[PDB]
Amino acid sequence: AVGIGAVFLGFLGAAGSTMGAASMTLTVQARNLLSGIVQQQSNLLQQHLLKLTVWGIKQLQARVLAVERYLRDQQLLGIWGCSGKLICCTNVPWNSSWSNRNLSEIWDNMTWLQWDKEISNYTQIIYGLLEESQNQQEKNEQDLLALD
Amino acid sequence: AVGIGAVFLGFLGAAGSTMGAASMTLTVQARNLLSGIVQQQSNLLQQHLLKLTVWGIKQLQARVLAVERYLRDQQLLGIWGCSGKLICCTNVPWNSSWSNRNLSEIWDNMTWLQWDKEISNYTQIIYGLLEESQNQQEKNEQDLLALD
Amino acid sequence: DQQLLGIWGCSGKLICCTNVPWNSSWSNRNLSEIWDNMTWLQWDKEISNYTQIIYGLLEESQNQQEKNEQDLLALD
Amino acid sequence: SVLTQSASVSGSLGQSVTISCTGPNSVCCSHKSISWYQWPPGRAPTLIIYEDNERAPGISPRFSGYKSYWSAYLTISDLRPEDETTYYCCSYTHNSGCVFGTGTKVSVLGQSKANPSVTLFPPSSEELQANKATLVCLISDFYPGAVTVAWKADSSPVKAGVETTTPSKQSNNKYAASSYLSLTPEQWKSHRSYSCQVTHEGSTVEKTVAPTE
Amino acid sequence: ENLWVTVYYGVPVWKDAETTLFCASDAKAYETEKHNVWATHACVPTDPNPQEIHLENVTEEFNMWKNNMVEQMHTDIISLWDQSLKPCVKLTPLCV
Amino acid sequence: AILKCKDKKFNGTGPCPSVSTVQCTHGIKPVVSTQLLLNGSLAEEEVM
Amino acid sequence: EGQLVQSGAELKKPGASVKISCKTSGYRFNFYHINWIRQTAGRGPEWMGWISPYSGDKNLAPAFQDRVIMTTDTEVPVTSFTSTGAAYMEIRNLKFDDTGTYFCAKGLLRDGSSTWLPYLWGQGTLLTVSSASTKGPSVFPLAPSSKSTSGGTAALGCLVKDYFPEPVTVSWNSGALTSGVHTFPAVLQSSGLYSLSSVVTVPSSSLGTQTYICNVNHKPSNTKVDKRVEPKSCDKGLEV
Amino acid sequence: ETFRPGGGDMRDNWRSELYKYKVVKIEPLGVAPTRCKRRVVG
Ligand SMILES: *[C@@H]1O[C@H](CO)[C@@H](O[C@@H]2O[C@H](CO)[C@@H](O[C@@H]3O[C@H](CO[C@H]4O[C@H](CO[C@H]5O[C@H](CO)[C@@H](O)[C@H](O)[C@@H]5O)[C@@H](O)[C@H](O)[C@@H]4O)[C@@H](O)[C@H](O[C@H]4O[C@H](CO)[C@@H](O)[C@H](O)[C@@H]4O[C@H]4O[C@H](CO)[C@@H](O)[C@H](O)[C@@H]4O[C@H]4O[C@H](CO)[C@@H](O)[C@H](O)[C@@H]4O)[C@@H]3O)[C@H](O)[C@H]2NC(C)=O)[C@H](O)[C@H]1NC(C)=O
Ligand SMILES: *[C@@H]1O[C@H](CO)[C@@H](O[C@@H]2O[C@H](CO)[C@@H](O[C@@H]3O[C@H](CO[C@H]4O[C@H](CO[C@H]5O[C@H](CO)[C@@H](O)[C@H](O)[C@@H]5O)[C@@H](O)[C@H](O[C@H]5O[C@H](CO)[C@@H](O)[C@H](O)[C@@H]5O)[C@@H]4O)[C@@H](O)[C@H](O[C@H]4O[C@H](CO)[C@@H](O)[C@H](O)[C@@H]4O)[C@@H]3O)[C@H](O)[C@H]2NC(C)=O)[C@H](O)[C@H]1NC(C)=O
Ligand SMILES: *[C@@H]1O[C@H](CO)[C@@H](O[C@@H]2O[C@H](CO)[C@@H](O[C@@H]3O[C@H](CO)[C@@H](O)[C@H](O)[C@@H]3O)[C@H](O)[C@H]2NC(C)=O)[C@H](O)[C@H]1NC(C)=O
Ligand SMILES: *[C@@H]1O[C@H](CO)[C@@H](O[C@@H]2O[C@H](CO)[C@@H](O[C@@H]3O[C@H](CO)[C@@H](O)[C@H](O)[C@@H]3O)[C@H](O)[C@H]2NC(C)=O)[C@H](O)[C@H]1NC(C)=O
Ligand SMILES: *[C@@H]1O[C@H](CO)[C@@H](O[C@@H]2O[C@H](CO)[C@@H](O[C@@H]3O[C@H](CO)[C@@H](O)[C@H](O)[C@@H]3O)[C@H](O)[C@H]2NC(C)=O)[C@H](O)[C@H]1NC(C)=O
Ligand SMILES: *[C@@H]1O[C@H](CO)[C@@H](O[C@@H]2O[C@H](CO)[C@@H](O)[C@H](O)[C@H]2NC(C)=O)[C@H](O)[C@H]1NC(C)=O
Ligand SMILES: *[C@@H]1O[C@H](CO)[C@@H](O)[C@H](O)[C@H]1NC(C)=O
Repeated sequence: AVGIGAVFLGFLGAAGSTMGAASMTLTVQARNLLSGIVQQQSNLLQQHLLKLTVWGIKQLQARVLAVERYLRDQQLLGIWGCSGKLICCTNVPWNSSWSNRNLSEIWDNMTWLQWDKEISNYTQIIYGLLEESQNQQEKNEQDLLALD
Repeated sequence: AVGIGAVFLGFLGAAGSTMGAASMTLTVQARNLLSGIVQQQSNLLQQHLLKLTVWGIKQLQARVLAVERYLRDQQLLGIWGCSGKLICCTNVPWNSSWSNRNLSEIWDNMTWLQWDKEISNYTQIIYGLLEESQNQQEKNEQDLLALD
Repeated sequence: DQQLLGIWGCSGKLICCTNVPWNSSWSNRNLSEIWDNMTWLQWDKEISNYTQIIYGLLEESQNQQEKNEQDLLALD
Repeated sequence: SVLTQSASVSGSLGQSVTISCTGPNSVCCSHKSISWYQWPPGRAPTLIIYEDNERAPGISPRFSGYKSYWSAYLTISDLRPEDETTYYCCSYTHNSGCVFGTGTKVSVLGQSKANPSVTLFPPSSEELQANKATLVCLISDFYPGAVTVAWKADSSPVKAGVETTTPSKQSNNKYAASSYLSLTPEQWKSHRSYSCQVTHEGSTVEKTVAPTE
Repeated sequence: ENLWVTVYYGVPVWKDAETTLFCASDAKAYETEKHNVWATHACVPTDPNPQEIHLENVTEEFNMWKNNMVEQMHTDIISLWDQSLKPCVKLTPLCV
Repeated sequence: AILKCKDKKFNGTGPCPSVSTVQCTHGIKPVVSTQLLLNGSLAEEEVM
Repeated sequence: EGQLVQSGAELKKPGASVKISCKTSGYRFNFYHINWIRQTAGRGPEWMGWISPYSGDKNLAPAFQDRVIMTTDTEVPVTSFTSTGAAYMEIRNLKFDDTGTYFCAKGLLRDGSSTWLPYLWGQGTLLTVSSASTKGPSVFPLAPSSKSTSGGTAALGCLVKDYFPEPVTVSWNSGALTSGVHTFPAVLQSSGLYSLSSVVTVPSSSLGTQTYICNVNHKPSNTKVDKRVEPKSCDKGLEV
Repeated sequence: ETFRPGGGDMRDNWRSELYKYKVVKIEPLGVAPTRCKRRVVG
């Protein structure tokens, strides 16, 4: 209806804003990602026998896909050492053949969507060892160094 | 049958005990929360064709609701920085218009159920920024301070 | 499974060190004698019987009463 | 009992003195925790502090619990005379009862005075049908609530038959007590009129009933 | 004298829940005859021991009249009958 | 979780002082009966 | 915010034994212990012992170990957050050193030390023991008197003659007049009973639209007679 | 006053032995106030 301007800004409300602005609004995304219970109730908000109407089970397929792609996403975080923590710093340098531009030149200049588009091709290969050189051989260390 | 008194005390066995007592028995709850495999087996513990008896799929609806409400609960912990850790300390002060009473006056005096009842109304509003003022702007800090 | 890790303080971290000693009535052999000598399957087979009982308190003596501590010691 | 308290304590508006009290090694000094009570005589009590320094809710920060190794104290502050009556001390250990005290009453000066109120009731008609009488004439609305009061028929020494009470307090601020005079029938209209003299350190008021009327 | 508000996982706490429940019964092989009315072969077997544990000094409401598990427990019984019947023979050539 | 009540003189509704925790019902046999019940549970009490 | 109420406060002869009790209202009774105390004039406030309503763990005072034997009833729940449950405590002292007023009330956290605290107090029954037996109430009026003829206020009252064991409660119009109404404690005649006075102030113009009725009531002599205070005064000041 | 067995509905058959039982939700997470807090990282 008529626009009300009381709350700011909202889920993906920073998609049209640069990465620096949205980098601060990471949580108005993280809660809306998984929650398939706030919006769908275990029991409803008598002629029918059982509820295998296809409103029933293809709602049912949706709820798990809601979680599993989250659940495998957050496992990637469990691979890289960031489980309960939304941002994550990183040890292996960036050799910039994936992008030649600066630090200001992205957070102030572009947006998140406008950054994936360009390295969408280099995406899989990086995730190869943001754990291996970062975590696979981060903790044989404190294995071999808490050894004493 | 006749009561046997060998094990102590059990799942929610500290619900009738004060918060301090139950605060130590947080794990006899955390394992019984999700485990829908210990009690339900992937294959059973030949005339039938397939098992779409409604024992089959409304058992099936139950298992995911078992996880997703856990999974969204533990995401709230992932929002507040406590993923693998059951208790969690906290930075933003408590202004006590939500409850005027003391520290001893709850853990020794009341129980957990007997504490939610009174602030059940103030529940949603607090969860607004036990992350924002606690974690949303806890790590732009070490973003801006591991900057060097 | 990963909740068990959330019970023992290892959520995002694949290996995990541990505080309560191993009294070795579960296996009498050495440290080299397993990582260099046997394989993982070849280690579960022998303590598959002692499996449940250990998981009783790799949290209690390790984490259930690891953080009433920093409850009672971040108390100040 | 073994514990010993200060017999009396004093101050006024903006006060900060409290009852204190101690005893021997066996009682109330170190290992124990020790927790005391506002006790109006003839009324239930209300409880300031439950364990040394930190106090039960409802009662507010004017009252501070503190003490060292041989006694116990609880310096009240910013005091209005709603505080005026007894606090007794109390030592206990996880397996034992408490031990309560040997008599305290707060009393503070610097307050505005209050005019006493006296009222004589003659000995009514349905009374010497018994035949026994007693004149009573009771005082309220006065503090310091400590006063002496006399008897007299015909301004000439009478010397048999008067009681008068301990004062007991239930008003918001002020105080009362009671007094009266026992009988032998005629001796009285042997007189001409009466007296219930109320004497304060500030002023002396006297009422007189002419019982011919 | 400063107070923080800190969280805990696994507090003994509960709410009047509306949700769908399931059946568990120790399985009878019973290879002589087959096909029970309700249990059939789909109900899961009860665990060797179901654990019963006393909640001490706990007092909690109970109203068996707007209780829902009955409206469920007959919602079932009507239902699967109408699927224990459907595979069986249809008797309309008999209204002769 | 389900939960059971455990005082014998409990009547139809009210809070139960004696409570113990179950997750799965005791063995209920669905007897199809009208106006009477039988082969059911039996309280150690005087039928209130 | 829970109320606790004992019952009566009356007479007894040295030999026998009477028991007094004290029941919760508005909160749970069981997981909070029991206690009773005295504050006799001779020995001041004094504590005796507890037990637990749940299992029963007593710890009495050496002064009153060998005389006093007591039991308490069971739960009566009100709802998940409030209950009731009885608790009955018998005496046996045969000494008037104990003549005073008897409370019994409780209130605490319960998992720390300080593990008994009396907090939310009962009526305080008043244990009068006597060798003299019960003497019952009679009652006659107090003529109105002038309080301030400038302000137009008067004071009229009621009888409260000598009677044996106090207390003795007296309401007027049976409840609906509590503003300004004032009564005071009794005295002690040298032969051994009480007396006080009863007076309340009202506006002098209130004589023909309101009824004033004091009501005398001592329970152990089970007598209670109600009166009509005659509003016609004899005070010249009030007569103006 | 008179009266008579009715059996108007059957689920009274279910109230027969489903009256001990009552299902209930798990709300397993509670916030509560204590004095602990880990290092303010600033
Ligand atoms: C209150 O509580 C009371 C206490 O329990 C309840 O009392 C119960 O009442 C029910 C009836 O409502 C009884 O069920 C029936 O009991 C019959 C009597 O049992 C006697 O025999 C027992 C030993 O034999 C049984 O057990 C063996 C295994 O050990 C089994 O092989 C054998 O077949 C038989 O079942 C003995 O121990 C007892 O003490 C008794 O003396 C029993 O015969 C009934 O079995 C029938 O009926 C049922 C119901 O349909 C079928 O499911 C069975 O398969 C069986 O039917 C088959 O055999 C018939 C024999 O003639 C054939 O006519 C049928 O067509 C069928 O045969 C076909 O299928 C076979 C298998 O595929 C093939 O081999 C054939 O060739 C055919 O194709 C049944 O069990 C309870 O027993 C009784 N309780 C007790 C403890 O006894 C009371 O009911 C309760 N109240 C209420 C309201 O519920
Ligand atoms: C259901 O309801 C019940 C009650 O309604 C509830 O039980 C309460 O639980 C709390 C929590 O634990 C208890 O609080 C503790 O109580 C300890 C018991 O006090 C000791 O001392 C008693 C008195 O002894 C005196 O009297 C004897 C003569 O009788 C004399 O000779 C002695 O010298 C002494 O002066 C004694 O009776 C009592 O014995 C009972 O308890 C022991 C266990 O300790 C048991 O073995 C016995 O068989 C008997 O049942 C006991 O020995 C008290 O010590 C304790 O204080 C310690 O711990 C705190 C921390 O809590 C420390 O800070 C402190 O420094 C002490 O080290 C604490 O006060 C409470 O007493 C229970 N009973 C009540 C309230 O009546 C159940 O829990 C409820 N159900 C659930 C699920 O909670
Ligand atoms: C992301 O990575 C992919 C893979 O390297 C890049 O795709 C490639 O882009 C080049 C254009 O520079 C394409 O080359 C062209 O080939 C034709 C002959 O087929 C030639 O005539 C043209 O002159 C040109 O060289 C190449 O085909 C293409 N390959 C694939 C698999 O897509 C893409 O450019 C990268 N995107 C960004 C934004 O970096
Ligand atoms: C939890 O928070 C809610 C919301 O503030 C509280 O509910 C409110 O409680 C008050 C009672 O103090 C209700 O006010 C009443 O309104 C009527 C008129 O409708 C008035 O006549 C009464 O005198 C009284 O003022 C109010 O309606 C109610 N509002 C809602 C939405 O429930 C509740 O009290 C809080 N609970 C606790 C335990 O703190
Ligand atoms: C894992 O733990 C189980 C449980 O302790 C071990 O099983 C036990 O193994 C012994 C063999 O040393 C069996 O004892 C035998 O009993 C018969 C009589 O029944 C006796 O005649 C034999 O001489 C022998 O003593 C015992 O029955 C068996 N118990 C169970 C429940 O399996 C098992 O050996 C352990 N495995 C490893 C690799 O440590
Ligand atoms: C019928 O009722 C009896 C109890 O009255 C149930 O239990 C039986 O009790 C008798 C003695 O009272 C024993 O001799 C039997 O062995 C018991 N039987 C069983 C199976 O436990 C009996 O179960 C009831 N019959 C049913 C439920 O079919
Ligand atoms: C105890 O309760 C009162 C009630 O407001 C509170 O003021 C006091 O500070 C509490 N004690 C502590 C240590 O906070």
